[PDB]
Amino acid sequence: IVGGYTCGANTVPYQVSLNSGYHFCGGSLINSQWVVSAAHCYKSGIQVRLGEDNINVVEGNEQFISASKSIVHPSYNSNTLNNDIMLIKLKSAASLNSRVASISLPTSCASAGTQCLISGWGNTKSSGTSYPDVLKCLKAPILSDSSCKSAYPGQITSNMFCAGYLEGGKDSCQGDSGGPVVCSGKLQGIVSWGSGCAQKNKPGVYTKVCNYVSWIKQTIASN
Ligand SMILES: Cc1cc(Br)c([O-])c(-c2nc3cc(C(N)=[NH2+])ccc3[nH]2)c1
Ligand SMILES: [Ca+2]
Repeated sequence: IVGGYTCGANTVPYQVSLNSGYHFCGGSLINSQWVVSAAHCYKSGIQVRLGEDNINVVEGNEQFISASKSIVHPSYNSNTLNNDIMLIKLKSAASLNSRVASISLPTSCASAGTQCLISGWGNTKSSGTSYPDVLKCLKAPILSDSSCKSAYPGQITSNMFCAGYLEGGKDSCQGDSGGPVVCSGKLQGIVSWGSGCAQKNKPGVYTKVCNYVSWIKQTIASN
């Protein structure tokens, strides 16, 4: 997260860190046994770390559970990143409480101007890699579709939305992929891509979760 602030330990209880011997992506806990992340974060050998704040120190509240299966959306296209969503079932249910809790899925899509909270342990530099030890937060508004399409002509599908600042300086970045974009207490986006990080006129692009709610519910139901 570039231009963000330290969230404060366990202030984002649904945030998860996907770990394969190092933190590589974020994710959101939607129920005690399932996490939603981005399909481009897929890999085998994933350990889900819940209740985390400092990813390099065990401080208490952490729960490490291995993933039982990861279901990448069947229509995920790695060249366009259309349908960039993935579900991970945990080997055992997490214990929920106030430090580890699920986030609700939306009932409607959000409109441009809605302010959201994006969080993650991704890069905090737009020029260079500086990964933090504690969770960073950023408040960003969803942008209108014309500003999003004028920024990435021909690369935005109806399953994506832009959120951020066209003046640059504040944005999500590598390491934040798979993480949550929460607006009014609902998970509305998943950190997906962008050109560079916090660059002028190049906002972050997020998976539009309201378009996948029936899919998420049907898939969790049949698995
Ligand atoms: C080289 C590389 C590899 C991976 Br894997 C990424 O997810 C990314 C990446 N760039 C990103 C840029 C943004 C942004 N909001 N500007 C968000 C996620 C990103 N993820 C970059
Ligand atoms: Ca820790």
